[PDB]
Amino acid sequence: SLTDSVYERLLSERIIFLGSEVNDEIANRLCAQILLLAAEDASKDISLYINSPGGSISAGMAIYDTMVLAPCDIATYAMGMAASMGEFLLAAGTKGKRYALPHARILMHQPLGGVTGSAADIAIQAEQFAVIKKEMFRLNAEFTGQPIERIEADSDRDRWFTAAEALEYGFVDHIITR
Amino acid sequence: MRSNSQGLSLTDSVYERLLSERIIFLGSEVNDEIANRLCAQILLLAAEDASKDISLYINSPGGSISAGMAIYDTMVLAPCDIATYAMGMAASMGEFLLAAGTKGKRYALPHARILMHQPLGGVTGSAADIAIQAEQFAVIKKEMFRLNAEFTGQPIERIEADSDRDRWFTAAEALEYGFVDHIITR
Amino acid sequence: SLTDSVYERLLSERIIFLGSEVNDEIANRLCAQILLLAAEDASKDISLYINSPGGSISAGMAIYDTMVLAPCDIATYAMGMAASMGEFLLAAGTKGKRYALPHARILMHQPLGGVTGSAADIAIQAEQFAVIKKEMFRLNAEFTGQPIERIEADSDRDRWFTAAEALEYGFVDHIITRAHVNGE
Amino acid sequence: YILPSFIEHSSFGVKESNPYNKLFEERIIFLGVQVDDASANDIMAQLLVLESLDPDRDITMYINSPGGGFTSLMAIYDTMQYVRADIQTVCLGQAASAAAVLLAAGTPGKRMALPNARVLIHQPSLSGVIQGQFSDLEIQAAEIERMRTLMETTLARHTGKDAGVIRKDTDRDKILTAEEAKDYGIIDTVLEYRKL
Amino acid sequence: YILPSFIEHSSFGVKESNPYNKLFEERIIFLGVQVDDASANDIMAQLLVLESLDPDRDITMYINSPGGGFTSLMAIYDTMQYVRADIQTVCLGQAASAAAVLLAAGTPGKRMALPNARVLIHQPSLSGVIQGQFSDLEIQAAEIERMRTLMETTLARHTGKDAGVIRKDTDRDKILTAEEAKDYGIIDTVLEYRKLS
Amino acid sequence: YILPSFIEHSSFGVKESNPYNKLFEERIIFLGVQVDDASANDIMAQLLVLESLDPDRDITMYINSPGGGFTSLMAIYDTMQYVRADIQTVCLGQAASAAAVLLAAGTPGKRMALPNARVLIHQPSLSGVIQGQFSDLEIQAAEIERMRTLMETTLARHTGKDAGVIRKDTDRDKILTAEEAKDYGIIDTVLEYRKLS
Amino acid sequence: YILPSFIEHSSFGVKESNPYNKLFEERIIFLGVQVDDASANDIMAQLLVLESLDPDRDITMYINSPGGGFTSLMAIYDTMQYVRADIQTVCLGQAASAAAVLLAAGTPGKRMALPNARVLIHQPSLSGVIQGQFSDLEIQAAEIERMRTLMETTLARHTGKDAGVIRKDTDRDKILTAEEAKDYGIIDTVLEYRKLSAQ
Amino acid sequence: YILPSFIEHSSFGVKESNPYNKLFEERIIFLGVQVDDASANDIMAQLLVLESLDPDRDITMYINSPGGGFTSLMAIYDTMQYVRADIQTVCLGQAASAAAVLLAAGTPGKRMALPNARVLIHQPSLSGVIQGQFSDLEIQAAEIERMRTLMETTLARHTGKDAGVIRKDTDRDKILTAEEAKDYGIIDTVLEYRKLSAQTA
Amino acid sequence: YILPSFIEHSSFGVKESNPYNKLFEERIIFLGVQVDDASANDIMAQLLVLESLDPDRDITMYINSPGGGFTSLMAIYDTMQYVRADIQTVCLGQAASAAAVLLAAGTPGKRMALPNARVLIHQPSLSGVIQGQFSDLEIQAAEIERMRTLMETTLARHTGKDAGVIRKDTDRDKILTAEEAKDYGIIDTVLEYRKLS
Amino acid sequence: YILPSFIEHSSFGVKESNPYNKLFEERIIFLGVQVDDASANDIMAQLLVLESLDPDRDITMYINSPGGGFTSLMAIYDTMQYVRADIQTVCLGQAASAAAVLLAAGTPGKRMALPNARVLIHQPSLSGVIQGQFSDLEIQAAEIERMRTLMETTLARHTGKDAGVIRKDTDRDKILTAEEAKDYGIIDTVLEYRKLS
Repeated sequence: SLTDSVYERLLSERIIFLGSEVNDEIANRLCAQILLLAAEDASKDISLYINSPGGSISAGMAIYDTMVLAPCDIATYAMGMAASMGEFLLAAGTKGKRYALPHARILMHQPLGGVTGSAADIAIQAEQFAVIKKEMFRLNAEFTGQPIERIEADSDRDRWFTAAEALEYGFVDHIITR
Repeated sequence: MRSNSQGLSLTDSVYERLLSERIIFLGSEVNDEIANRLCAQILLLAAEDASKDISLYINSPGGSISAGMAIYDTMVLAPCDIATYAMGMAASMGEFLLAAGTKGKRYALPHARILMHQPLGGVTGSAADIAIQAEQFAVIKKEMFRLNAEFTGQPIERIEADSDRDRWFTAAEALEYGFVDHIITR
Repeated sequence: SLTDSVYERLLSERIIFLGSEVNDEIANRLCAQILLLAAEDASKDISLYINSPGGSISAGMAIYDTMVLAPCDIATYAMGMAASMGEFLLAAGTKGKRYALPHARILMHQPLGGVTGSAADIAIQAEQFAVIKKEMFRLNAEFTGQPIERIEADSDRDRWFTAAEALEYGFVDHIITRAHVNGE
Repeated sequence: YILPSFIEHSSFGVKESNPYNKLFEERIIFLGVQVDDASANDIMAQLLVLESLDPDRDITMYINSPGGGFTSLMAIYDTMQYVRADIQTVCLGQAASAAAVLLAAGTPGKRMALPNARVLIHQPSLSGVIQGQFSDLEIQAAEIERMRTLMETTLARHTGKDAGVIRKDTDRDKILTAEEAKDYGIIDTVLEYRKL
Repeated sequence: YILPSFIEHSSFGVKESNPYNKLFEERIIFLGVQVDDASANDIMAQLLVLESLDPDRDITMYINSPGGGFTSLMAIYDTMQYVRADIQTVCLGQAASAAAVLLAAGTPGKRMALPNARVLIHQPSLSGVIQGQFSDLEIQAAEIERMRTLMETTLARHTGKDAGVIRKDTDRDKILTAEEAKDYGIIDTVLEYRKLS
Repeated sequence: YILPSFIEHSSFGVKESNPYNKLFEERIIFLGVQVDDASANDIMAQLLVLESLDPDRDITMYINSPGGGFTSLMAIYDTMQYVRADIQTVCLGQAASAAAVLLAAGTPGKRMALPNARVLIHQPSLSGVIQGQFSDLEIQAAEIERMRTLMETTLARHTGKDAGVIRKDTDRDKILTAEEAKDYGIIDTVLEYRKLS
Repeated sequence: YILPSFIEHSSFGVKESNPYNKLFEERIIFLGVQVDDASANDIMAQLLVLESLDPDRDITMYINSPGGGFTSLMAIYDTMQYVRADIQTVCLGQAASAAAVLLAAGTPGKRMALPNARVLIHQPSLSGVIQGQFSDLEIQAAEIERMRTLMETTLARHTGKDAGVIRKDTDRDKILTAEEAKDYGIIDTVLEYRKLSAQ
Repeated sequence: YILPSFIEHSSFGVKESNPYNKLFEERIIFLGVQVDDASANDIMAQLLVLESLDPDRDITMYINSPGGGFTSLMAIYDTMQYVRADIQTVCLGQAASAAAVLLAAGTPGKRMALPNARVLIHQPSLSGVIQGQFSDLEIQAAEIERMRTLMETTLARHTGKDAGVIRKDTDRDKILTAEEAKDYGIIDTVLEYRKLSAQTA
Repeated sequence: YILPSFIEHSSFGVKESNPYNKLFEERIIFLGVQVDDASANDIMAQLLVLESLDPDRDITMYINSPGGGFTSLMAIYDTMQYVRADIQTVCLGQAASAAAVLLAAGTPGKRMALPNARVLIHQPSLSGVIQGQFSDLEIQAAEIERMRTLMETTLARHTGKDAGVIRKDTDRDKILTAEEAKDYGIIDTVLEYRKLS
Repeated sequence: YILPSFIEHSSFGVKESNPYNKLFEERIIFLGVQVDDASANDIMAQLLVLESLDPDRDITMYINSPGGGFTSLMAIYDTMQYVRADIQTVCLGQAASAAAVLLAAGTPGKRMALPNARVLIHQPSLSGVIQGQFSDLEIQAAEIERMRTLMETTLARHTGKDAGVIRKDTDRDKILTAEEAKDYGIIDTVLEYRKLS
């Protein structure tokens, strides 16, 4: 397929894309690609272009863990839009190798979700929310160097960053130029 | 034009390159369809090389019990060892299969989440029919617990208690509960 | 395709799968595969893995006849679930070469169906039901060694078997075990 | 959608009514929909009430029905037969399926049709597939055969025909002009027009 | 959606009514929907009731109907013919399919239309596929040929035309102006406007 | 649905009613739909009201019902048994599922059917799958077994049959002619036709 | 929904009514929906009844209709012309398609509109595809041409215009202010406001 | 659909009514649908009106309800408790979920059921997923726990049971026969049949 | 869904009414839905009837409308202006689109709003795509420019503003508090609360 | 569905009513649905009518509403404040969103709740995406901010709280028990049960 063929030619250049809603399906393909690339060449960098409005946290943590556990460095490039898990993953890039294209936009906000059943069931879901929320913040604080209190505050509602603002907040290390 | 199917589609091609590395994935709801493909892959791999390990990455919210037992039995009956890796999420049959990995070779990635809970199902027909469905529930429930207890080393009483509703584990907690042997990191 | 490629590699190992609802479509592919394999090598066994909740009787009899008429033996493996036609086909395996994986479940029950039309039409459908029911039982009795009266009784409603119970009832000849493999 | 009402003068007082009510006041029941359970009850209730209001006077049943549930048929039938009063059946247009039997089930001498009326007879159908275990389906089929032979039995009783013959004739759909229906013994007379 | 009601003075008392009811009080039946079974019954009931209320006085039938079930047609037709009273038919706008036959079926001398009325005649249709065994379908087809020839027969009876000619003319849809309908024998007179100017 | 109303003369005054109301005025309750919760309430309300209006006189229940909710069955049943007045049950047509039990639950000596009536008995069904945790399902199933054995218990009480036998006979759908139903003990008498000829 | 009713005092007694009824009591028929067959009947019935209740007195027709079936148009039109009484037409807002013709079809001298009324004229349309054999379609098309030329004929009769001219002008949709509609001969007068804060 | 009406003789005049109205005339409120907000209002209005028409006479509540909104439950409950008059609760068939609490919330001594009645108790459910930011969901969950503990509190108050015990017993669905419900303290008496024929016993 | 009715004592007799009717008895018309054609007719009929019942007394129009068809607007507007009686307009909550013009179109001196009322003005919209040949679309577009300039013209007339200015201000949606609406010349006074404290 | 009516004895005569009407006869308005525009009009009409029927006597508003349109809120609010009579507000179960503000907007000293009542406050939402050009959306957003600050302003006025504090507290959904609501200044008193035992 043409599209695939292009992505493939790129894949052999150690360039992978995260271009949509992060589902299990998309996550798993990504984790596979990293596993694959790391096995081909443990020394050379992997470049991860991100243009994603975010998605499943669980699915995103698969990618994150996979990134972290990879032998090689993982460079992250924010292009167009890096939101929610998109931002997270971007910010999880190996430190010093996190890039933003100049008109990219970063979006940070607290997790979304749902609440379903009996009151007992809901109690449990809620307990998990607390855990997850705590953890996601802890990480974003770690990535960015901001204090967890600020991450929490800022994440409360949609928090938008221009590339410049993102650089100073600590999501990203560099902005690319020309 | 050039460079089509050495492995037909891109996604598939990647999964294929990995399959020849003795790495298989369980990445979705466990249906019959998904189960059968997995059992096939294990059969295939075991036939290629009975000595070498198979690595089974799991990121699944669970699914059909019956279908999951197909995989389990296939795993157990394989000549080679089967290493299990929990990445992102291992829930329900996902957790089960994870915990069924060859002992010592069950891994969790550090921000993976494990979910243990009692089986779900449905109850359909005439009262006679339902009586029978119910009898089966008892049997299955009992058995699924027995196994999880075996896998984890927990007593069946605790497995039953904890399974009553959604029971969530972090990688750390999962390690101490006995679902998993190791946490990767570096 | 990936999935296909795997099933193909396995097909050349004389290993075929019945993994879903038995329709005409699935039945025909299976019958074709057996035909194909029997033509390639009439002496060597065919292994038929079954994980199926059952399905069309008519479609299942195509497979059955095809199995029976094959020159080579046909080994059957119950994995996960063998229900309705699934169980039937499992139990139709060449005698001595019917296997169950240990946590497989077997389900035996009487045929399902439907009735419609004019009273004359329905009379006829019903006559067929009698014939089919009789025949299906006769066969299950033959396969299992149970008397037809028992097959009938037990089949009245959903009748569930564990691998062990299935072995004793006569659906299956052996149960498989451990990494270094077994039987019963 | 519109059915007018009107008013009746008298010395006793002044009353509003419909056509259907005025008809009912004259001991005329109108059978004009599909014989679904709901409407069958409505018919029985009307029959039973008329009998109660005056047991000696005739009840007349106007029929123009495209057909209906065998289940409800026998109820209406029993009720017709059961009540004290004579039942006069009149086919205005069409008396199909169930409605045909009913037409036929009127008290002898009092079964009629308008000249271009049309009677249709057919064995009990069952559109909609009934799904199920064979066991349940054999029971079903048994029930339908009973229902079939009962329809034939009761038609035979009222037409003076042999039940076996009815079965042969109704195997397939059977359509009767008013004249033909008379010959067949479903109605007694064919109404002549009374214009001046 | 809106149809006003009104009130009639008198020394005896004071009564509420509609247009349709007032019309009915004047022995006028309004035939204006599609001739489905339900509405046909309603028409017959009205006819039968009017006859009962006063058998000697004329019943008038106002027609403006885009057409309807052949099944119900013959019922209404029989009823019209059957009742004691004369039937006066008046086409106000359109009398199509079934409604055309009914218009024609009024008592002779008393069939009318307004000048720009429009009569349409056509053989019995059957939209909706009827599925079935050939045997059942041949029976069906037989029935529909009967129904066809009966429509033609009864039109012939009332127009004074030969049935074979009707068949030829109705093979395909046939549209008649009021004048043309008069020539054809479907109506007796074309109503002249009665405005005081 | 055309259900006529009418008027009753008297010296006290002049009243409008339906058939169903007139029936109700004669202490007859009509049970003719599917026994859904709504209609069951309506039945109980009617029973309870009739008892209140006159506790000594009989209440008659006309039955022609294709069946209904086990949940609502026991309520109606308890109410029937509970009220001061005797209950006379009459199967016109069909008494199925729940409606069969009710028919049977009339006061002894007063349970009847028309000759071609048809009684159908069957264990409590549940179409619609109920989804859930096993724990919730075992509870459900328990409840359904209770409900089943209670249906059998109460039928046994009123037919004079052993409960175990009822269970054997209702395992599968069981259809009774009026005569057969009498033998079975569900009704006391089969109504003979009372036509004056 | 919210259409209030009210009560009228008198020495003879006390009566309930609506606006629409009160209007009808004054021999005013309200033509305000789409001219579908159902509503057309309702209009004819009203016309026919009013004539019957009092043949000498005028009937007035209030028009605010976005348009309607040509089939029903001619019926209403015939009925209007046919009844004994004079017909006074009043366009309150809009008189479109069919409704325009009717407005025009009032008795001469008695056709009116409010100042910001809006009359729209257009040849007979047919949305919805009619499927069929060519034979059946040629018959259809013939019928539509008849219907077209009849609409033009009758407008011509009432506006004083030549039918050919009407055809040209209505080829495409044609929109008329109240003033323009008067010039065109569709109405006779344009109603002036009668507010009591006049002089 | 077919709910007959009828007429009552008297010297004062002649009145038309239903069963439901006649029931209401006897200060009987019928609680028979799902306890949705609309119907709850209808119940409160009835209670409030009955109290107003005659504050000293008892109000009877007939219950046959498959269950309902916890939100509306407390409103009805408060209103029941609040009005001057005693409330007599009667379970005719089924009293489930909310309806069970209400049944239990009648004035002591006056809570009843017919013999084959069926009481079902269960913690507050929430079918329908509520979507949202975690923040909004934690608030939601908090609210549901409040609602849960308040249901238990009030059942405890009226059954004489400890709230912790109620919580245990309702963790999962709990079904009570009339007899069992009496033991549980949800009703005071089980109605005996009053048929004039069974009265040789 | 629930709108109570009530009864009024008097020595002459005893009458049932609603709020809306009682309001109407006081010559108050309630304009509260979307100004669709149906409702607009209902408004005109009310106006015309009130004028007829008593031409000298004021008519009051209560406005709380989220907006409506330009087509119907002018009709109501013409009718308002046309009738003999003075029109008093009162914005209770919201007067949007069309409703805003009407509010403004009351007789001068008698246009009011409650303090938190909200007036919204905007040029004529057209959601729904109108498909067609370019010829038909140019005619359409012409019509809609006429309709636009007419809305502006008539607002100008009643606010004392220049039409060109109105056009500028309404190019985009324009929202006015009650105070702002007074300044703009849409209402004359802002109602003060009259609570006895 | 099943809402009984009943009859009231008296020497003057005999009248039929509902609960809702009887409630209305006692100057009680029931606010129990979602505050959509339609129902808001119904409320205002009732308020305005009650004031008219007797301006000196109190009007009482029973509240059990799961919430509603900010648009309609201010109208009802203005009307409440505007009419001559005192308004007594009573929360029976829930007073959410809009309904909470209204509850709070009763005349001081006369705002109440039943003990287990539940008040919920939240800033104005907007489910449903509003599509548009940025220009139109900025205007929209502006309007929503106005609406938000107005809600806060008016709550502040009636609770005695600072507006800025209200804004902090309502940022997210805020739920109050009856007691808590009293402390917050939304109601004055919490109704004690008046059972004679």
